[PDB]
Amino acid sequence: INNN
Amino acid sequence: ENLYFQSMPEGLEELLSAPPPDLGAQRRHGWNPKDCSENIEVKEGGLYFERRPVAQSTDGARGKRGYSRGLHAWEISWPLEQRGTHAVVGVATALAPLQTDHYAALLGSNSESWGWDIGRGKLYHQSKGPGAPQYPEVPERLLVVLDMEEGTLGYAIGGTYLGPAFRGLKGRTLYPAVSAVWGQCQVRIRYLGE
Repeated sequence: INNN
Repeated sequence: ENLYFQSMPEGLEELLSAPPPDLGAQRRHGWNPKDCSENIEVKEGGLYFERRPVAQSTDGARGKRGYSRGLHAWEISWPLEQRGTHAVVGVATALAPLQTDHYAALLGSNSESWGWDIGRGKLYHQSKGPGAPQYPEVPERLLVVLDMEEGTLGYAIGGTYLGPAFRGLKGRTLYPAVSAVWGQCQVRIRYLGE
């Protein structure tokens, strides 16, 4: 999540 | 509206109407490449930073200049799609930690930092989240207003000051700061004076  | 306006720091209208500080001034008061998370890269000599994609980390940065007196305001520009789960804007002393091993509202999670969660609208100071009070949707740009003569931190959106968010800041040296969790987020800082 969170583009990680 | 009358309540918020009557709370404005002295000199704010003239600071905001003045010809804005040039790029050199914006870079001198911008993000510090020598004072940020190891997962953050400061770009354009301080105008913005980019957080690298790193899983299960919250990462912050401080501005190069710490303020102990006078009025200081800066615009933060943070794309709506790059905020993720915890996007916090505010200030920190030089002692606040700028990295943690999980997604959190790192800025404001201790006694060395003060933050506004721009996603949830909550204020953090010595807070892990439960009980954090609400403070006045945050668009891409917001103004951060640090009044070190009265010792307050407040914000403005769309040209309207929303009142003091935190008080009792006199006697400290405070730096612009944010904590971020989003891979590849680009957070800009535009110092406006004094």
